[PDB]
Amino acid sequence: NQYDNDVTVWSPQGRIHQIEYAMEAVKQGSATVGLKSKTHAVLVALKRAQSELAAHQKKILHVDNHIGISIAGLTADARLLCNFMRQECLDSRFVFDRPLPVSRLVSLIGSKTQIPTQRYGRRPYGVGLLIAGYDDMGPHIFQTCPSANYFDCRAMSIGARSQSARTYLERHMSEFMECNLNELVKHGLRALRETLPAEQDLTTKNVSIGIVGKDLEFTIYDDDDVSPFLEGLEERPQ
Amino acid sequence: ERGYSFSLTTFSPSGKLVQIEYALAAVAGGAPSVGIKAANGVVLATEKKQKSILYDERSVHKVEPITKHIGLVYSGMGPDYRVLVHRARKLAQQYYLVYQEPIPTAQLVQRVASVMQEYTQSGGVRPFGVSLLICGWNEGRPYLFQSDPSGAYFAWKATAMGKNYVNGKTFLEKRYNEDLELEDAIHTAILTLKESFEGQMTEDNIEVGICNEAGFRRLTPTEVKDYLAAIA
Amino acid sequence: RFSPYVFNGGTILAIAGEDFAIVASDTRLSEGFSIHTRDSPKCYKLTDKTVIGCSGFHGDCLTLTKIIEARLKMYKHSNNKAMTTGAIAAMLSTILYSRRFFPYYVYNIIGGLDEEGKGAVYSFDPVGSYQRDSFKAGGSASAMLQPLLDNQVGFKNMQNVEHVPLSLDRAMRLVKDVFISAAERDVYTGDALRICIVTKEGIREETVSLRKD
Amino acid sequence: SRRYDSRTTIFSPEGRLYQVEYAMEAIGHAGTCLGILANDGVLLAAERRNIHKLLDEVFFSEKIYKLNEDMACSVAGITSDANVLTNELRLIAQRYLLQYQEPIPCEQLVTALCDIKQAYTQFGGKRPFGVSLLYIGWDKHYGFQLYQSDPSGNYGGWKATCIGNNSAAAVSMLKQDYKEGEMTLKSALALAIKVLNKTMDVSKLSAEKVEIATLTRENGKTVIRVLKQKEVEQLIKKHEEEEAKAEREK
Amino acid sequence: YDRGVNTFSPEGRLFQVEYAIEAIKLGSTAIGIQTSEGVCLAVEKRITSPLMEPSSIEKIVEIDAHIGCAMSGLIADAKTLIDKARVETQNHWFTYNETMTVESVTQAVSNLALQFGEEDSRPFGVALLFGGVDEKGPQLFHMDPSGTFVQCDARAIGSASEGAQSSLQEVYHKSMTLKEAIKSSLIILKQVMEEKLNATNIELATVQPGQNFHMFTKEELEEVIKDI
Amino acid sequence: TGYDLSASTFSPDGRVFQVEYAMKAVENSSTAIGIRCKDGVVFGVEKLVLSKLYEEGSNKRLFNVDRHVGMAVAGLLADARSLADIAREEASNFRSNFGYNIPLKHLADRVAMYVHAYTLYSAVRPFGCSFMLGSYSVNDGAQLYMIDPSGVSYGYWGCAIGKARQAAKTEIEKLQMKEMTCRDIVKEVAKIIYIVHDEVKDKAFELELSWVGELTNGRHEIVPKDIREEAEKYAKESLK
Amino acid sequence: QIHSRKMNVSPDVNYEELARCTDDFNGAQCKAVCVEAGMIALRRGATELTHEDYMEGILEVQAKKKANLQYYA
Amino acid sequence: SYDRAITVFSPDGHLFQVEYAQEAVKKGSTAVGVRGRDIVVLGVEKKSVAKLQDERTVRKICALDDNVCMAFAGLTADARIVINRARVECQSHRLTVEDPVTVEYITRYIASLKQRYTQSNGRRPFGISALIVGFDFDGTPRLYQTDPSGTYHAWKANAIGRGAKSVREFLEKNYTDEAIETDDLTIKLVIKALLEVVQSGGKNIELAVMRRDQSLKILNPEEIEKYVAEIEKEKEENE
Repeated sequence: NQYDNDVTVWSPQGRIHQIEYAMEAVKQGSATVGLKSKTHAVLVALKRAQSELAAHQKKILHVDNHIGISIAGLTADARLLCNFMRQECLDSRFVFDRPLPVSRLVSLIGSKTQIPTQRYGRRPYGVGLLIAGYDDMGPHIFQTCPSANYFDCRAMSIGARSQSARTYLERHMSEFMECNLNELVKHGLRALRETLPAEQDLTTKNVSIGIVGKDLEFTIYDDDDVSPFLEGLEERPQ
Repeated sequence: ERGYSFSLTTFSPSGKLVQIEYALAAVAGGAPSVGIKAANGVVLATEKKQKSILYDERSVHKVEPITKHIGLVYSGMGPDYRVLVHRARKLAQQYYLVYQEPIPTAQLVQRVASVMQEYTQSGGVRPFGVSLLICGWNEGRPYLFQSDPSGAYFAWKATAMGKNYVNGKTFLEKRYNEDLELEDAIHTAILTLKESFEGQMTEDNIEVGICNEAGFRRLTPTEVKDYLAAIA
Repeated sequence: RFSPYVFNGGTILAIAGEDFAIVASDTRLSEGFSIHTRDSPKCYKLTDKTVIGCSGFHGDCLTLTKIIEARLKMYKHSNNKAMTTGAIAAMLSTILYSRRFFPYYVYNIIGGLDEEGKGAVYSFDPVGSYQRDSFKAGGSASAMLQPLLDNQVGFKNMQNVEHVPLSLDRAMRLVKDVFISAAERDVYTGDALRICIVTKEGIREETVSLRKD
Repeated sequence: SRRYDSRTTIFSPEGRLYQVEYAMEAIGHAGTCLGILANDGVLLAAERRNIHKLLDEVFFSEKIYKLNEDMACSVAGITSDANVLTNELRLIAQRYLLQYQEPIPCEQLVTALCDIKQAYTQFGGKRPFGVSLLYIGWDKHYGFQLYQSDPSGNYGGWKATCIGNNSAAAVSMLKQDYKEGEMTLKSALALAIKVLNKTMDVSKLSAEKVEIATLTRENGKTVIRVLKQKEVEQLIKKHEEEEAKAEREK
Repeated sequence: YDRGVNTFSPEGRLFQVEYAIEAIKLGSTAIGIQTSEGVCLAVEKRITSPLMEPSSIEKIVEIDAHIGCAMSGLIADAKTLIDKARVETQNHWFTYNETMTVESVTQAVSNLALQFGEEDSRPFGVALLFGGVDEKGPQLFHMDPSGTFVQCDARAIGSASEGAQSSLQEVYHKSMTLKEAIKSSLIILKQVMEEKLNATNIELATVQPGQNFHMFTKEELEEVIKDI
Repeated sequence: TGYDLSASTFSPDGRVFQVEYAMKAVENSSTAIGIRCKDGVVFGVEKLVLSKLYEEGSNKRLFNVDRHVGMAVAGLLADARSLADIAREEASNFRSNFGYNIPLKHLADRVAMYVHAYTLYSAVRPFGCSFMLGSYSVNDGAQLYMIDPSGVSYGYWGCAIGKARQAAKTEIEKLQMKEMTCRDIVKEVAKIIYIVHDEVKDKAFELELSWVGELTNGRHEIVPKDIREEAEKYAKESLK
Repeated sequence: QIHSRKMNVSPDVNYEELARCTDDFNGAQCKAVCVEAGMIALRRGATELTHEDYMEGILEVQAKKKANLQYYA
Repeated sequence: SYDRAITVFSPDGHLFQVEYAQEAVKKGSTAVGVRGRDIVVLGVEKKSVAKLQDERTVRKICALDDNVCMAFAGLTADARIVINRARVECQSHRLTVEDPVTVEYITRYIASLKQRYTQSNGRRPFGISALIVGFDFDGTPRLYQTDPSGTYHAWKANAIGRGAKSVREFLEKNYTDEAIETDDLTIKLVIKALLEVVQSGGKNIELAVMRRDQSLKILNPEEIEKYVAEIEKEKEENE
């Protein structure tokens, strides 16, 4: 494994393994799910804790009046790209006196994370961004990767065991486009109730939801304005 | 350029500069040369073989002036030789700017040796594979200065460098003396160059420059062809 | 030669009440002996409880407003809460001193509520001092307005005149009267008077015209 | 770009520094000096490493470098690194004179050079200076002095010095023939002649292979005497007659 | 076999940060407990020699007049961060006339918990417990070398943190008082330390909305210990 | 061993193994071809659906560098975006300094020198991209270039980049260039891309077609692909 | 699907999920997945399989080396 | 410059060069120091001199101020650098605040320099360990030691250099309060501790004291000879 030391080294199979290792670092976060309607974009994550007494590590953080990001992985690189995110938002908010469209912001994110992935002696940013926003042409649900190969989707899910989430999202992607906020959000947390083993779920203690609306500013909720959202559910099957 | 700056030059376990020993070996694998100081002038002479019969003898020059009275040859690799020649050029003109006087040869050898020594300390770079033979007629007494890849320098009455420098040096110890003229210096120099070269030595296989107190002079293939009558 | 400054003028008033902070300002933006417009409100709504007014050189007013809004958003995205009034005052003093050796030609008045729910007006100078006063009038018509507020609000220089707390609609007729009376003699007082009222329930605005001279 | 890196600074896991000792074992070869301070003067001794018959000796100098008016230094090690050091040292002492207009005292000169050497021992991976070197000199505060530079940056004043590996037995000889301040300038020269006669294995000490320079105290001159060869010859003849007188005891 | 120091793992994590989380474990223990009356905190000094003068070892240092701290393991890497954290809190009170809350302090610290690199060196080797009383009541905060900062209600660190967390979750609940939590901490201390518990081993630091500043001089510790 | 590590080292037989490994990095990407006609250049990129994985409109490899030049990248994607940003910046400098539209030769040479300059050293890796560049001008005609990971940049009539590389140019060479307007070449490239790269490992795929020439009056934009829908009505007639 | 033939699979197991989460495996590692899923079901003693058994078999075949990585997200 | 990190953590939680550069301290000369209540005393053992040369340049005890005193172990060159920087820092403190420089400040400076020196890009850690003895305002004798880690750490008596375990074991069974009653006895206590250390011929016993209202006095090695003589007399009086 003498080719698996640095970012600079191409493999004899062409797969630079520092990126694969950063991908595996993304795979060890918490589960999270983001999905959009035609008018509302909702991203839902799952919190975890180090012990019983400690509080839960928060995931959904604010960026701007219409942009909010999810996260998975490391937190130092998370806050680094977070600070860059608020800075690049308020720069154009200063200069052009308009809100940024999301696509050019995520292009700037990819161009930011390219340089530590090509030179020597820098790490790829272990980061798990799921970005929800509003330009003039409606909601966008993007995801990133440490390879800076940003995607636009209609529903993604990254983190630990997030593949069953994708299976749930496939059999309801036809139903997603039409509905209003309430059943949309509860479809997102039904993705979350299948990203978990069948005997501990979301008892107002681990979930957070961030909605952006055409008249609604991006807003985070945690357990208590989520207790209205958690009723209106049934049990898991036998 | 990248932030490394680390010297690849490390002492041995014994205490030896392996890259300088190897650079001395790379000097020893080069073309032979000889240079002789003989009371009125200094003679330098090299051994310049074309590989084929195709090559031209008017393009590349071994004997090279540094000022109007200072000659300089080598025994090593031309690609490093031209670089440090150009450095010595630029360096001599700063002295002539400062003092408005032609630089003495000892001061050249001081500064060039300082450059070469300072460059073998410097990081991520190999030493030069070049040994010089610098000469000139400064303040009456002419001089002759050999340097080496290790940064050191000496002062010779007659010496050689290249292939069979040991054999040429044993010829020099027997042949040379204290007092000769420029012609006898050319005679013993072409003799010791004829010690190690191939049988056909013409106006182009050698390339000879002299020094007078009236200034440096680089001889032509005309007088070189004039000289190898009753050769060596 | 090229002169880097110009006097656009304007008149900003503030009155700190028991539970309200009224900030009003004319909307004429002029230059020399001309009129550029008759609608340009000097007031700016920073938070739900803070309104700032900026008169003087107009470009520095716009720049300063945008920088203050940016740093407000920075404080919000760092500390999960909006700034107070005195925090904005300290930050603005640091900003106004941070271009000391090429100064802003800007008078500044911040009105708003404190955290106890009381009125607080923080005045300023172009170079960066500030103080917590009950009422200030900044801009060209400052000298036409300060002694009258000393007479009515401050109750100064009178005898056997008791101290009544300043109510709301009394302050409103005060603001309307002082802008009419100052617009009679001033050349920079606008037409549109933009009155901003900060209560414990939000921000109210009100537009009252004047003589169109 | 890091697998090529030579790591000439990190400690060794035996417990000492690694490259430092090998610079010391690079000191140990090609060199042999000493001096004898024992009043009215101080001297230096030196061995010709290039004693070949085809040199010029036209420099009016050798191993000695008169670095100021009142200080010289003997070299041992790789020569041209020491030229880098002598240039920098001479320039240091001259900038001091520029700064104060009073000549430079010998210990802050030594500590300046020691800080330069330790500056390349401490940080980077740069190759250390493989040069130890001596110091003779004069001041206003102590008189004649002797100092011993080391590639670590450590120094130390002596009264009878030593660099080269051939001269450890010379330090044994300097102790066995130790004097308490007796340099009439003929006793110290005969002792130095005796030391270099015994320690170098060159039979009978040809005077072309040696070098002796002295430094005496004059009121307005502070002369440095890089002495010529004839007095060395008659000094050798004096010492060989005294060895013949000394072996009449058998 | 020396790789680049900014290499992730085949499994995913990193290397050097993981080795920092290992390097915490050799350090001395510490126990802090959030209570609504105020935040209490305790530590062990690990006195080695009698020649070692005991009152000079710092474990609880002072960040603000109302923000406390405790360090672990390596002392001096912690000293740099303590100095800088103080500087940044002073910058906040200066440019804002108000108190930098403890979460904002720890965000300012874990912004450069990992800026370790070759340009623009190693990761730091200290675990920190942060307390104090901001406007959000009492707060108890815990960071790590990896910058993964979280709130903890009563976190125990370092070498004896396994049984400390376990026996702490045995005794802890939400409506504790101050002095009960103090003796509840030092019981755990003299179950996890090695030497006899006396006047010179441990030191407390309690900050309250009523007892306004963290103040803890000697020999009330004597009165607390003889209450066991 | 030892000689596959750095991008600075040579081999005992004289080649750089980093550049070779980067060349066959682009070998796994999807097949993207291009071809010019006598008054324009037509691009086309095979994009693959797995099941859902996105929305009809993410990460489109048909970039658009200048007003008359766009990319048709294939390979590692983020590196292709960075190279496209550099190309936009270079056309910006040229437009800002000399005041007219960039000739495609100069653009290709500047980009080739940047890619070659990233191959020279050990601090950086070589690029993992291979992309296409098309243009049109009234005084220059149609020009189609192609830049490998090494930095060798020269011109073609047709090319192909991806998994299927020969088998995509087997029938490029059966077209001709003088007699075609580009409106035939649109459905020609369309029917061949639907022909090549069978359904075997990937199930659903999706087509993009970029399009520049005289018919766009010198502009470069994506086709109204939904308009005239010219692939599929012949592509389903291309299975027999 | 081939190697699950002789084992009694409970027919609520989507192989598409398994194949889309088994990244960069060979056929032998897939056989290892299926057999170790059978034995993980045999740990709890249940007779026929379950999808979670396949998930944990994939987690066993991946061969993590942790060392207790828990502190993320 | 040199963009590299020399000192990496271990796989088991160490800094190799901080813990390992203590070995260079462990293989240096021994030096003890105690504080009495009014007179402070310290000194080094094992000069291991050539007995026939100069000795004014090998002095291992120097001062930074008229108030503070030095000692060290390990290799001497890093001590020379650290002492030069410490002199500059204490005098620059005198530039500002008009007090005499407190000892706690200069120890924090030395330890802070040492830690930011170990932290930085490719700088080899200082393999020394200093002793900083001084008596600041209101006459309070205090003494701190350093470490290659950079932990200023106040003691009551010293244990560094070669065989420091033996010396601290003697100070352990010699912690008598009676020993710091008579200044002369404290001097004799240092002499007896260093006598329970190396040859102690009365040649390599270099000791210097400060009576906290004066400067440092280096003692002439005839007084130390009479100190050793009366120590041997008391040792004979023990039988």
